[PDB]
Amino acid sequence: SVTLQLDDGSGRTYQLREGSNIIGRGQDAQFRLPDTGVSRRHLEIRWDGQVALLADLNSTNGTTVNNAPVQEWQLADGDVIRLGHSEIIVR
Amino acid sequence: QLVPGARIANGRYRLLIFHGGVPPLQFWQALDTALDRQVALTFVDPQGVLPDDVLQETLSRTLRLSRIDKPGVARVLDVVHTRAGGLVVAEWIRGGSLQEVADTSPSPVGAIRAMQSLAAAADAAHRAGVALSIDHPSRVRVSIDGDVVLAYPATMPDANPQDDIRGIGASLYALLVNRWPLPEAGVRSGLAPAERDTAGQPIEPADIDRDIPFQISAVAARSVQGDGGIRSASTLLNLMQQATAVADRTEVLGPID
Ligand SMILES: [Mn+2]
Repeated sequence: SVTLQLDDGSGRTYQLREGSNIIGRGQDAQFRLPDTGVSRRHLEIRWDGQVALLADLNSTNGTTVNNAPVQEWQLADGDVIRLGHSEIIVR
Repeated sequence: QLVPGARIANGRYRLLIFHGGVPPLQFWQALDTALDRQVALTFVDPQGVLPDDVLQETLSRTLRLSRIDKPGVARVLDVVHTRAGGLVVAEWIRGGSLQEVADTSPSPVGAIRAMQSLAAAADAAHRAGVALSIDHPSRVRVSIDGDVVLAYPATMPDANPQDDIRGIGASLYALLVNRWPLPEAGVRSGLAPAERDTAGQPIEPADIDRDIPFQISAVAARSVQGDGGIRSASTLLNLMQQATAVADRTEVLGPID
């Protein structure tokens, strides 16, 4: 089990569901961020009960994990995801 | 007795094209002969069937509106009494009628971005203590710079904020699916009446075209229904803004330029 924590003092979190979890600003994102720099469909995290695999969906501004730019990236507990001016912690 | 080619207000205006309206009002496109450009004309009660005090109140409230400076309402250039009851002269808005634009099937996001001008004008107007009277499709034009605009100002005594909210909501429904969802009064607009559900209500735009994002459909649907939660033009404006931001293009970030 894997939870993403939005680090904006809002305290919003989202637990990954098996399969595709879209993260973005758009209306059919599983976890939606009202950050103008975040793409409508910004990244996808595939989850199979063991491995959370992050993928940048060709976003306008990119995605970094732990301050390094990524395309595809297997997440770990404690990783910090940056998109737009937002930050998601993996816990 | 008002017909194209007619001269109005001592030869100041010549009527060109009739754009409808719900009686007793008539919306006209005319030529300003003295200034050699077009204006919008709203005739209040050309036939004189209203009590004088209703005519009076219409023109008074309409001047109230003229003291607002927002893109979503045309400039009122003049308010006069003529051989045809009251007359409201407004600047002409380059573009097309709400009807003409709806028929082009614009993009949902485009449509709701365009509507903010009207919603924000209603908000301002309501705060100044006056209604816009969005009571008919033909009241509204879309300018070539993309604002939905009250082209034919004329606010009668019975107009109110709540009906503006429905009107503005209906204008959006129109852009979304090319139908008018409120009951049609007076001169037909060219918008076919909306399809309706078993329950009576107009069918939600996302249920007619599932490419319409549900937040955008929602603004139209809730605005238009009677017992629907949306109670101020301010609220309406805000929902539109949010709907728009959810679907807008992404802001670009880069290093300092
Ligand atoms: Mn001349």
